[PDB]
Amino acid sequence: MEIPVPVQPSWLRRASAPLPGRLFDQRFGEGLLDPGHFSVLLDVKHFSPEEIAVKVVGEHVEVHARHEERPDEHGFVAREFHRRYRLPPGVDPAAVTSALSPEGVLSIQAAPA
Amino acid sequence: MEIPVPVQPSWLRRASAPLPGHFSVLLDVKHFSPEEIAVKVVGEHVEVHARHEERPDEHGFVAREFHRRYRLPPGVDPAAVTSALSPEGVLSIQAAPA
Amino acid sequence: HMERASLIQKAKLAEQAERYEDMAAFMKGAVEKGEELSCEERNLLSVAYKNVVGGQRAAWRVLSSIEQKSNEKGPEVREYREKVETELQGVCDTVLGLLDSHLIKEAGDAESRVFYLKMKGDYYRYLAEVATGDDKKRIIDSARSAYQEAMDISAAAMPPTNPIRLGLALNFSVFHYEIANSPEEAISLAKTTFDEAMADLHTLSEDSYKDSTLIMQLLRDNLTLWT
Amino acid sequence: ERASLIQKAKLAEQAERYEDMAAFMKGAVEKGEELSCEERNLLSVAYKNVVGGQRAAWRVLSSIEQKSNEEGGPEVREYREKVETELQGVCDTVLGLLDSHLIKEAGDAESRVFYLKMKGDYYRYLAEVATGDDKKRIIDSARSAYQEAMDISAAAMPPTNPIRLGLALNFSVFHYEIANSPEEAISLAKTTFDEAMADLHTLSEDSYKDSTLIMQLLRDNLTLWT
Ligand code: NI
Repeated sequence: MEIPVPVQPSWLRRASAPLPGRLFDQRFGEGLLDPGHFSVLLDVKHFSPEEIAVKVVGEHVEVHARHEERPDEHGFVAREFHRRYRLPPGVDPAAVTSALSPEGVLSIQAAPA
Repeated sequence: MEIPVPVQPSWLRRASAPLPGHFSVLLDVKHFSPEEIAVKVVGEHVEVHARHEERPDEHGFVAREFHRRYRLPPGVDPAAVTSALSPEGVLSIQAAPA
Repeated sequence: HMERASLIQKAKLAEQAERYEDMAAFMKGAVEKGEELSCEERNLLSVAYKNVVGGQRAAWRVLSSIEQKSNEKGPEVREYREKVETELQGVCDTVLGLLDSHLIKEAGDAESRVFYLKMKGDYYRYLAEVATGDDKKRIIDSARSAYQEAMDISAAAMPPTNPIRLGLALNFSVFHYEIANSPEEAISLAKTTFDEAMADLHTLSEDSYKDSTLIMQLLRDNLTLWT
Repeated sequence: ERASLIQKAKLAEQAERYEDMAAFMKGAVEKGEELSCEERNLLSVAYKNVVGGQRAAWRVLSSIEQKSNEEGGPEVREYREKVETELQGVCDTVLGLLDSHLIKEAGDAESRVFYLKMKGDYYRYLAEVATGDDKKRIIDSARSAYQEAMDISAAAMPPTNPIRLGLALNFSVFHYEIANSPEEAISLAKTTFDEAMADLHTLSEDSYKDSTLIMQLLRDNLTLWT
């Protein structure tokens, strides 16, 4: 039993021409420079929304991010990560939503049930 | 007693009313142990392949993998390429001038 | 009456759009209709002008700092600092003009009287931040008088936990420290205001409580910084 | 006089007084000398901040106006019309400076593309708030400025050049949002992005940061549009 969680970009509008950590993967932060709910924050800076997959597999919320070989500051680089979080008992798997901020923060939330 | 000196912290500001050739690279490989990192010289490039199987962490379970590639300048001998991992988790790949 | 209602709606729209110069202009016009302002309207007027003057004050400090550093000089910094300073002075004079010709009255509520007198002290204090000679002395005296009249009313008519009273005591203590160069009076005023506040918090309602508990933290932060 | 106006614009930038910065830059341009790369950027920063503030404000008011045509005033319309008027005046000022002083047949493709993109941008800002036959004229003028700039940039600049990337990004925004051609917008954004990854290694630390930022914007817009 597993349901797919859609990655919706938080930001709406559209970006036009602008005024002109390290090479690691993830965790959480307090800011940018328990009841029957679920709430996690992930740093997915190296991945676009189409390169991130969020699912609810049984008692867990799975995050699968992968990007194929791409150029960077020093050479070429391909990255992949798999994160897993437990889903508390009083949380409906259908209530699990996911959004990606323009800063590259993935938030997976589930309203109290 | 005579004259006190103020313990003014960096935390605050005067609050007012509120509004009503060679090769040398450094890599952060903090999530990987030496046995989980593989450095190779493949032709004109220096390849770094780091992979760790599913492990527990601060929030849940996590498996990671990365592949980095760097160009090897012409006057650099591939046999002169050395790699070391510091206890701080920094991977340094170097090659003495040749 | 219809014109006034429209100007207040436009000021609320300008606030949503974050066009504080427009908001200030609408609020000035609304005040000029001659009706007394409601608590919500007082707050609209205050928000409008504090955002305008706040932007100008923040700008002047940057320029004044460059000007002070570039002396260990180029005429451009002085000329431009003088220009802004002039824009800031005009906004303060506008607020002070509105307060003296329309808002400051001997009737009615102590709340509205303290509110306007604090506002008078504030805008004279902003003028004092950029003033220089004998003019500075006159401005310092005018701010002191407005604040003191407001303090006198608030101590007699408002509880020590009242947020208008707390906000006023905070600003007057900022005035003593920063403008009047009386750090001892500033610390004493801030301590007294804060102390009289904790003892009375239980007498407050959820609405008033949040206002006082915030402002007491500001008094405490300033005391940490000044002592 | 010109040197003083540029110094004052730099002071206004530090003080974040973009209306002042724009006024100093307008005066500096009116002296008649060609702008240096630094000066072009001062002019662009000044007016983009002024117009950007006005555009952000208009959307809030226009959104309230569109929503308040549910549950039940006229003040929103009257005030939206006022701002809109202020925005139109700033765009007309920029467009006037571009046509009477900056847009020239000579010299560098970089400066030519820069000014033609700027012309397309300010016509696009006018199109965001325009309505009838006037809107049609404005859409045509933006399209022409962008196309002339595209032709020059494809022939004279590398695909990783940030002016070229920024131009292609804005023209794709124009196709999607203004000209109602989502297919042309997606196609242009994809092509620009694809031609970019293949050429990134040819860039310097300075140019690389510009292109890598703008490619992320193209990619974000494609995620949003497809
Ligand atoms: Ni390590």
